[PDB]
This record gives sequence, structure tokens and C-alpha cells, in this order.
Amino acid sequence: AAPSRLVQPGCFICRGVAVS
Amino acid sequence: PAPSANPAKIFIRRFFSAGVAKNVVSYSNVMAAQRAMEHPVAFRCLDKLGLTVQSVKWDVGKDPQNTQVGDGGMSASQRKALQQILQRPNPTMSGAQLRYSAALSWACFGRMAFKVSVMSDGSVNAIWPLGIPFLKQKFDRYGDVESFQYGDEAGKETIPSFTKVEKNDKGRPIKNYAFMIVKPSINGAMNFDVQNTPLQAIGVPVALYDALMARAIDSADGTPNSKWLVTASRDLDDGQAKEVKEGIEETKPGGDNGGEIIFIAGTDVKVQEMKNDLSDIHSKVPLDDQARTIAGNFGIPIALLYDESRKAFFEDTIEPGYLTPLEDGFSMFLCGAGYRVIFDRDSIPALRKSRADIAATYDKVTFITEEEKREVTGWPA
Amino acid sequence: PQVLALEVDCNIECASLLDLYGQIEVSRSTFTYMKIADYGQLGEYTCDAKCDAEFGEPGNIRHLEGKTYDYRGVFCFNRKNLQEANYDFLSFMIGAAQRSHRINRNQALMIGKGVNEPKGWLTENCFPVFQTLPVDVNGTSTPAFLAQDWRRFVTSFPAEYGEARSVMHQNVFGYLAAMVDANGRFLFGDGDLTFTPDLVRERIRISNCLPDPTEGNTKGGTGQDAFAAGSFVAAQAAWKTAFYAVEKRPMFFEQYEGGSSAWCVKYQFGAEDGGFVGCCEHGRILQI
Repeated sequence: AAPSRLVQPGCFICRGVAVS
Repeated sequence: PAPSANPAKIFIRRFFSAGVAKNVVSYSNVMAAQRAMEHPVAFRCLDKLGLTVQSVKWDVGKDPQNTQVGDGGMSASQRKALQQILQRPNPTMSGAQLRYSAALSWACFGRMAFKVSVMSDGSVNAIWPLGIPFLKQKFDRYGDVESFQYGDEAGKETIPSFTKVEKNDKGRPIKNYAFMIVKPSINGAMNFDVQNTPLQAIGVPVALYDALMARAIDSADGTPNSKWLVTASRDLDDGQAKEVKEGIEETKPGGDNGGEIIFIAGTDVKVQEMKNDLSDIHSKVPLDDQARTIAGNFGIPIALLYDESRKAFFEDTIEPGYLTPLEDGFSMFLCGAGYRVIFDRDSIPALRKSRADIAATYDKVTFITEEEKREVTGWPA
Repeated sequence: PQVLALEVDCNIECASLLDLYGQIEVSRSTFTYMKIADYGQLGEYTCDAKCDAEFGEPGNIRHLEGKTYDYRGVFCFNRKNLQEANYDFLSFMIGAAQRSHRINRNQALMIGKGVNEPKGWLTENCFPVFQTLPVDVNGTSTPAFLAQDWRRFVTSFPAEYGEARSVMHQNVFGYLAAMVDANGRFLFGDGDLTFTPDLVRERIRISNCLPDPTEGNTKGGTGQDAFAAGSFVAAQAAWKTAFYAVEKRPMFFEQYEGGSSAWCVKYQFGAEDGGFVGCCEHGRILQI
């Protein structure tokens, strides 16, 4: 089988305040 | 008591793999056993072995080598129920039919399997013979089987074996179980070995038998059965060649122009009589030897297919190859020590003469007490 | 020339979403049941000193019914290799069709499309479906699915409906256990190399032939790995009343004399079953 990636969830925190 | 550590763990490490429910007989053996019930001589041998054992009468009784003063007839009522069940197994089947099915499967595959329905107290309620071709079993981790798988999808009743089952305070089980009596072979492998049945070493001769009988069928219908190959000449005026044919033809039994000479004026016709031997179609000489071998491998005197040979057939292949393994298998786990299943030898119609004479001569013996004169010819006490 | 008994097969089943749905057994192939639409309003807060009353408005009681559909197939042989084989095609094939039945049934009860197959609760699309908000990253508005959503989804079930389990492909549960907070810590199972709580206590039955939003476990999502918003992630329902699976007769296998032309012995198998969605208010769907 071809080498498949293993992307895992990122550094996920926020949904309501964008950074300046 | 039980050490639970047998040297039969050689096979689970590599040779086998735990928890797989392997079949007990190879499919090739199953199909070989199937067509062996259709072969003329093979089926004849199988039913002969079957009917002989089916004739014997059962009973439960005290065993002769009773050194166990603590008799294993735990209740003496389970023994009566066990007596009842040996004479009347599960409904729609009697003990005669059970003995027949057991020995047949023992002849074709070298195996015997059963099932019990002990109520709650060692009182066995019913017995069922188990179809050996499609029986799967699962081994433990150490050296032996735990349970039996019977059927592919719907029936999955993993009937536990006798070794692992809810036992009573005395040792008798309380729930159902199975037996799986096995015929030993080389290299041990008590349960992990190949089967031992006469069908192993009769494959070639039955192939020879069927091939020659095939030659018999083809050569029976296909060869001309006519005689008198009459041939004319090339100057015979077709229009009387029929007339000549009618003349020779009109002599059939009765003839009309019958039983009389055939007179032909000129033009010599030439007749030659065809032999048509047709008396060696089945190859008689290389046939009975094939019949003899696949009969000898089954252990039957050729004379059976004089009375001395019948007695030999009874006490050399029937008794210690079908009766003593079945009896000892049941006696192993169907009741406690001191009591076991017995069949009466005097129930054999051919052995009556010999039992009669040995009793008469022993009667003449004097330096022997009465009790040992009994046990040497049955008659416990 | 030393054939073994090794029978490496290496094929998988799913889990079974059968012990959840309410089970009912029917003999006839056409059953019928009643439904209470609404009790309706009866009686107002009338004034005093009024020798009168109001008839209100009576309720409604519907009468529904549903059939049972059949499932059958055919497989045959050649009767020549069947006699010389060192194995058993039959017992392998009988297991090979019932293997196809169990997976076709469970899948059909999920994704069944109307005619001659029980309407699955997925395609029925009357379960109220909840979709999650997307997140920001470097200005991009990729869709995502945080642990904050999962706790929000499970708790939003109405309490008076009863207890309700949840169903999801195991790849999302692996996505749950492998989340990280800001600095470096895992959200679940802090510092034990693995997070595996007793699922039966968190009311999470797991399966493997659900839409599986994280494609082949390769769609976590920071760049071009976004969850492709509009995908099923998990479901939750009081299954003992939200969906029923009916059963009439288990599988059978019957030789077909006729059609077997002395070369090709032909067996026949079939079974009867069915299902239908009950009150599809108990039960909600989560999506990206």
C-alpha cells in the first residue's frame, strides 16, 4: 500500500475572537 | 488428582493454533466415505460390520476388576436411568440404531461422537449420535479440546467436552457434553493426528474395481452379438442377392424353410462364423483379488462373502475392534468406577456352541473353586 | 505438495447496529399499528358565573402499517471438482452467503432507499441534524470539529426522552482521544499513552461502516485536509423507540431440482425481514 499520511488535529482552541 | 499438564502441548505451540474450530476429518475423507456407501463391495462390507455390532445386547453392571471398594455408582439410581437410556435413547431412536450409527462412523472415519442431556444429578436423560463429517472442535491452551462446534451458522451450540464441564460434588457433570472417542495412530497426537480408517488403504483397488466394471458396461452393449458374417461376390445381380439373403434368413427357429440345407447354384458365397467369446468382460481373475483386498482391509474372512470362519469373524475383528473400543469409551465417562457398560457375549448366536463346550469341560475340573469356574465364562456371582 | 490446514481469509465484518433498534417479530408479511398524533387541547380557563362550557378540540389518532421485504440469491457449482476437492465448497459458500446477508441487512437498515428495502434513518433525513461552526486559521475559514462540540452535542438531548447512546466510526473516536490543548496537553487521558474509557459507561457504541468523516484517517484538517463540510460524524438516538427492525423467517438453502442440467448443481437461498423508522423525534445527527 502507498504511504498514507497521518494528519492529526491541529492546535485548535478558538471560534469567536480573531487575533489582531 | 488431575495434573492438568500433559505432554500434548507440543502441537498447540506451532503445529496448531488456539481457538479456531478445526474440522475433525478432511473433506477428501468425507467424499471418500460417501461414495464408499455406493460401491457394491464397500457398502456390503460396511453394512456387514454394522449389522453384526447392532445385534449385541446392552446392560450396565459391576465391573470385574473392582478394586474400588468406594463404588462410583454414586447414587445407584443414575445407574437405573443409565440402564433405561441404554435400552431407550432419545425418542424416535432405539439403542440398536445408536449402536449401528456409532460403529458405521467408527468404520468410515475411525471416530465416535455423542451428546448427553444429564438432568441435574448425574441422571442422564437422553443420548444423541453426532454427525462426524461436519463436526468442528476447539482445543484449549494446554493439550486438549474444550468444546465442540456443530454446524456452520444457525446451530452454534458449543457443547463443552467432558473434561471441562460443571461437575457435581462427586465428579459427575450437571450440564450437556460430548465424547469424541478417537482411534489412536502413529506419532501420538491424541487429537491432532490424521484419522485411522480402512478407507486409507483401499483407494487404489476400488479404483481398479470401478474401472474394470466400467469396461464391463461399455463392452456389454456395443459389441455386435451377431454371427454368420456372410459376404457375396461382385457379380450377383442385386435382385437375387436379396433372394439369397431371404433363403439364409428364412431358417430362424421354426424357419419355414427351416432346419434344412441351404442350396446355392453357382457364385460361391463365403460365410465365416464369428466367435464372440464375450466371457471375460469383467476380467474375473483381476477382479476378485480387488474384491478380496478391500474385504481383507475391512477385516472379514473371504469365506463370509465355514462356521469356523464366522467364529473367527466374530472374535478377531468384531469384538476387539468395534465392541471393546465402544464399550471402553462409554465406560470411560458414562458412570463412576466399579460400574460400567457391559454387553453379554452369550447374546451372540454363533458363540453359543463354544460357550457351551467350555462350560462342560471346566465342569470336569476339580482343583478349582466354584467362583473362579464362574467368572472364567461370564456369570459374575 | 505438503498442503496445510491454514485458511488465512483476512476479511472484516462491521460492528452490528442490531441490538440497539427495537426488535419485533411478525409472522405475516404485512403488519399494522396505531399512532397517537396529538392529544389536543381540551378545556379552557373559563370565567365564573357562566352556565356553559367549550367543546375544545379533539385530538388525532392515525393508523399506520408496513410490509416486510425479501432478500435472496443463487449460487451453483460444477459437481466435478466438488468430488475431487480437498475442501468443502458448500459449508464455505453457505457461510459466504449468510456473511453477505448480515452485512447487506445492517447496511440496508441504515442507508435503505425506499422501494423494496427498509428506509434507513440516514436517507430518511427526518432526524434533526445539527451542523457545527467552522474555525479560523491564518484568515482561512476551514471547517473543523472540536471536543467542545462533542460535549455540546451529547448533552443537548432532551432529558425526558430517556437515555440515548451514540454511534460513530472508530476513526472519529481516535480523533477525539488525540486532541491537544494550547500548550501541550491531551484533553482526555492526561499522561498515560492512551485514552480508553469503558464505552458502555459513556454510552458510546462503536462501529466501522458509518460515513467516517475523516477519510481513511487522513483528513484531520489544517490545510487541504478540511473535513469537507457536509459530512456525517456521529448520531445519537433513543434506539429502542426511534427505529424498529422486524423479522419473519431466517435464511434457508433449498436445492433447486430443475435448472440443474446434470453438470451445474444449483442451490437457492433467501430470507425475509424488514424495518421502519418510528417516531423520529428521539434522535439527532451531528455534521461538520
